[PDB]
Amino acid sequence: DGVGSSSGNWHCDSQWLGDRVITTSTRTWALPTYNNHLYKQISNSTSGGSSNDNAYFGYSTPWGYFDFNRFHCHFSPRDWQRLINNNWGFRPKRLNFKLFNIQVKEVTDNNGVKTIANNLTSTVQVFTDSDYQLPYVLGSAHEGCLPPFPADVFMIPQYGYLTLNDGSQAVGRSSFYCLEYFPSQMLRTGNNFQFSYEFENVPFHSSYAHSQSLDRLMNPLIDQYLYYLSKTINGSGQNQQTLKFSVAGPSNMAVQGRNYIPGPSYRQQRVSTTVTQNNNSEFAWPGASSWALNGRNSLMNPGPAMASHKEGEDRFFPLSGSLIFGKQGTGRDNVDADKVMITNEEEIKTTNPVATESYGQVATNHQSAQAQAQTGWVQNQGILPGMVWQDRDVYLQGPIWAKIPHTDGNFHPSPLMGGFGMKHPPPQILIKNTPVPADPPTAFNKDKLNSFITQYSTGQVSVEIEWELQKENSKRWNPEIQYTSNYYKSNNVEFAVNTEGVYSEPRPIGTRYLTRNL
Amino acid sequence: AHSQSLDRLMNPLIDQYLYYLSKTINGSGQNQQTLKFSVAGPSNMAVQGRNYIPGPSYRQQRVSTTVTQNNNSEFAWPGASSWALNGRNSLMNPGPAMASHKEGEDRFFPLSGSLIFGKQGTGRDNVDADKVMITNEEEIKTTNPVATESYGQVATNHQSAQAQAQTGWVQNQGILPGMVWQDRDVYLQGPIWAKIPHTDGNFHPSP
Amino acid sequence: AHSQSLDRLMNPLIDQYLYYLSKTINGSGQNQQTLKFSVAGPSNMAVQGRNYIPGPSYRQQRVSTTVTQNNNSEFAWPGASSWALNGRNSLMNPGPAMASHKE
Amino acid sequence: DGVGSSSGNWHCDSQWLGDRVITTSTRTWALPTYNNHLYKQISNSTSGGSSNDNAYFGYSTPWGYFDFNRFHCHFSPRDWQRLINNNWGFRPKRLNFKLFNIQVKEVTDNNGVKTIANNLTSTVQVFTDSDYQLPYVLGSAHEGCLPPFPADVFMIPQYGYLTLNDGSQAVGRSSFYCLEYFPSQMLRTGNNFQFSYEFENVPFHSSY
Amino acid sequence: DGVGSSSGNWHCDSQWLGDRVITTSTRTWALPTYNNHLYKQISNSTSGGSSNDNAYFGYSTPWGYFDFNRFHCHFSPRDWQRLINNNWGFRPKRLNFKLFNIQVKEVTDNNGVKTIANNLTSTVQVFTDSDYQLPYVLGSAHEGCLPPFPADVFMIPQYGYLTLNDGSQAVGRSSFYCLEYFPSQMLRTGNNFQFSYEFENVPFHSSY
Repeated sequence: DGVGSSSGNWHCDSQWLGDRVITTSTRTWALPTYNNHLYKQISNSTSGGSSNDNAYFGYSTPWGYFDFNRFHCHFSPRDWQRLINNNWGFRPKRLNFKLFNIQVKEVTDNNGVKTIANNLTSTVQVFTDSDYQLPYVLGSAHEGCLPPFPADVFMIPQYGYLTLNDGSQAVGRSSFYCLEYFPSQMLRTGNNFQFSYEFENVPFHSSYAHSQSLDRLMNPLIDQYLYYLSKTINGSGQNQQTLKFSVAGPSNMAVQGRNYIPGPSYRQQRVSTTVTQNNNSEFAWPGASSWALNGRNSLMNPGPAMASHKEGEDRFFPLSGSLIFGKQGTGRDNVDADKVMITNEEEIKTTNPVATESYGQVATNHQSAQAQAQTGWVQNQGILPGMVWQDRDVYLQGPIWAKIPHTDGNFHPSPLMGGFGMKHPPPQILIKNTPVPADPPTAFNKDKLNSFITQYSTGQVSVEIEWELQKENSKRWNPEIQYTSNYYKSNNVEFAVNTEGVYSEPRPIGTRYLTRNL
Repeated sequence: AHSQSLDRLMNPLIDQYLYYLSKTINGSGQNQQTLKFSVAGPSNMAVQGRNYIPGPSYRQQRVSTTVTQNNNSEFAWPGASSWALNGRNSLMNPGPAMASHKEGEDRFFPLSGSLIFGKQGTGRDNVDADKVMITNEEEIKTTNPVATESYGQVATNHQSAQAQAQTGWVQNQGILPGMVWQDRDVYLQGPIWAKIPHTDGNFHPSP
Repeated sequence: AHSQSLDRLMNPLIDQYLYYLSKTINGSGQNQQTLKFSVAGPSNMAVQGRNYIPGPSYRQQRVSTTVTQNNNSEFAWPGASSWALNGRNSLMNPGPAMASHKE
Repeated sequence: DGVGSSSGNWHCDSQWLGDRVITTSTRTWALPTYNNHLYKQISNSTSGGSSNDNAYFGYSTPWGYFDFNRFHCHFSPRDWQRLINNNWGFRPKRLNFKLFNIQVKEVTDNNGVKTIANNLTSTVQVFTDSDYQLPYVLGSAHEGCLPPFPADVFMIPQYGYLTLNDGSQAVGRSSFYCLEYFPSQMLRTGNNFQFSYEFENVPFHSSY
Repeated sequence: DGVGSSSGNWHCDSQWLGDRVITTSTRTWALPTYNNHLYKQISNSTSGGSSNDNAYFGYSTPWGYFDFNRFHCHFSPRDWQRLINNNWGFRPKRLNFKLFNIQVKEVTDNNGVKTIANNLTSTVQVFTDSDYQLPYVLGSAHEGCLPPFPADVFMIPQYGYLTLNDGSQAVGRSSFYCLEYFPSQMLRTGNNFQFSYEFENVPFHSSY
């Protein structure tokens, strides 16, 4: 309530209860003044003329949103280990966002060297997007989330949305949202801000790799009465055409009545990490699989949850069907293969089909006396009755939520990049420094002022997401697979800082390590 | 068994206002290309606005109980329809509920898309056709598609002034919005229940 | 009518950590086959991780109101898209909700 | 109540009810010191000799008035669309003027480059003209109203009235109002000011 | 509770009772920012290659621990004389740690000569290690304890632990503790921190 006190206590503990884990977090933000307090618009021609596919018309507001979407914002790697090695699933229940210890510094470059003088009276304003009236930018896997290692300082991102476009031009129904319009709360040097949100009833996330291949769901000792056609040419004669049935049994496990069939598929190109086997010709974009909307092709990235590779072929991976995180200290453009982290989806090869394999043959013509039966592969297969499948994994570096588009008809709105799909995700938290004009002229001027005091702000942030957590009771006898840290000498402990002090996450941690039978 | 074929859900006395494209070449001239619409009605019941469409499909080979018509070459396994999981092909047996045969063709049946029970005192391996019981699914030919017939054509290219419109058949068709279908029959010799696999996402888990 | 194209649901200022395969032939050599990833970002909006994908489809013939561009040959019934039930073809009319034309 | 707190929350929402629309607004002002704190008089000869028609005798007080007369101060264009497309008429009923988060900076040009150092103790004073004793300058379509787009900063106008004149000279009944005379309220770095006004029973404006 | 007040009174008396001696103490600390707020690791090769015996792998956290382990922190030599000349033994029962009058200065070397300008809004954070989850570095006879003569100013030490090692390399079970993880309490210019601890039933120390 005053400039000589703190508005909150740094809180960063991670409690554990019988079936709920509360994971508080806190980082030190530093928000500059974006776009010099102007609502510029951005188009592809403005940012350099590009192809029709990479066309976008949108505005770049001066506000910055607080991003705490990625998992590693909340879960320290040990806590993530405790959550993946011991639980069949988890889901978030509520959060408690706090923002305190606001400092508003003023940077003056009037002298030769800038001096960061404090500014007690200046105000920085925040507001939740409680009704989701603005476009949603979280959940689209945008960098700038809360940094993983608490002892570092992160810069607040910048909030710029996109609307309808026609090339570089805007259709007249391209609504332009103004952020000053929303009722914002102004915060001084000693104020603080807090809102409590309750998560929607999102279903439990799967955290178990199935230990029973779907096409092996049956016991191998008793043969079902469902016969099956076995022979059609009972020999080699010119006119030998009979119909010999036979009982389907464990001797021939493949062809036999199965209640359920594997999930949907969308064929993806086969690209191998061993650079020798890949085709010499360039096939990054031209060979990939894309869906066309409004006449502009856009890459799948990553499509419905599928299996990265069949058993025993680790070197492969779908071209654009797997999340590919970047290692610490990795460049932006044209980074070699070894400096980028590829996530394989071999945990759900049991149920879902193989991402780089045709779903299966379907007979086209008629097995007539004059035309041989013909089978054409199914490259893509929409969902069918009786079809079961498992959604994509979430990784410690992966996202949590994503706002389901507010459309009439959607099917299984689990976001494709992995996570939880909610109609009302946790709202955005937009923050901007209230502009303070420097020295207006002593004569009137019917014009908006264009000389502001160069300033920024800094403080803390706190997020307390409480996760529901479903314990496991399985009668697996042999030791179930669990995630562990290799006990081999190395120059650096994994998930810990090196000599320079940069926090490096060496590998992505999927949350499918336990087992649960079909 | 539904007593009203899905593509005949409409009364045959009143024609709906939904027009439909009827003629494109209004004659035989080299450069005669017009667009003549016409009202869809009971005179032409086929092409007319329909709210709902028949259920999913997975094309199955056409094998006939009359042993003469079947192809001489062996096609039991190589010609059948299978789904690949973990790199090992496995026969469908019997796939989503479909219609064993169109009206009037009882001798046919999908190769591996119908429960085939065994009669009393039937051997295990290489049993002739007459000693094994085949279940036909002609009870749901109204709603579900025909198991041994392509779901339907879909236009691929553009009906341009230089390229003729082309239609390629749909061998397999995942479910679409507005699609209705009927599940498989249960028989006195058939099963009752089946444990739904404990996976995150399944659709209509009727075994 | 939705004012946000589904393939443009993301903000154009921050690039997601989801990489994507970018180059396979890193030049023009006979035996040059590498795997160069790159970060997906607003510079290349198309190929990038998207949670949701557009709805179902059933390809329909392209017929133009300008009578000149349409094919000379008759294609009203023979070229249309129909679903077969009980062995009798019947026209779609109008099929699942789709977009009549691109922008 | 202190220099380490805010005197108000930025409020700019525009609610809608069954038959009343409440249109709050907010902008960031920046008021300099006019006329070096002197009550100069202005005449046409002072501002360059002109014709008889363009003759005026008046004083240019150092005070600045808050102008929120133009419509676009309150109604965002979408809100104006909702009000013209759906209503036969409208009339204002009451307002609630607030003024908060006062900062009083001090600009010193003693150095070569001016440095805007903060000034905690300085006071800026406001007062409503509740009895309309001063000449009325709003409502004559003068620029300087609240700017339309909220995210910009506007400069407070300057208050200078006009009285009776004869050419460039003043008839002896040309009353000279002094603004120090009115009971003003002084505001420090952490104070705030607020007055609630009720509109007269003005008839409905035609919107058809 | 404000920047214009003190958060505690300098207390340094040493009372004496029938059979309990209470020895309060107080010194003026001065804590810099260590390792530029980074969690570097340190190995013998990093600090110059040495023999196998002098091998160590550990991290040098930016936190500083308060050390009051040595006796002369508490007992003035006269008090120590009164305690050794008259008592067969002693043992500690409880302590009451206080930390007040926090000042957070900002050193700027932008000019040629550094100027130590005060910084009212900055925060310095403390927390007790109540559950002993971190490695224990006190009690190993490390310098930097509270200085003996009260009228001097001591610099807070730096907290860096050691874990398992193999030469200069770390076995995979070499847990790396991060100090941001513990629930810390943030203190402004006018706040203060205090925790009361009770000593275990340690047996009487021989003094004979």
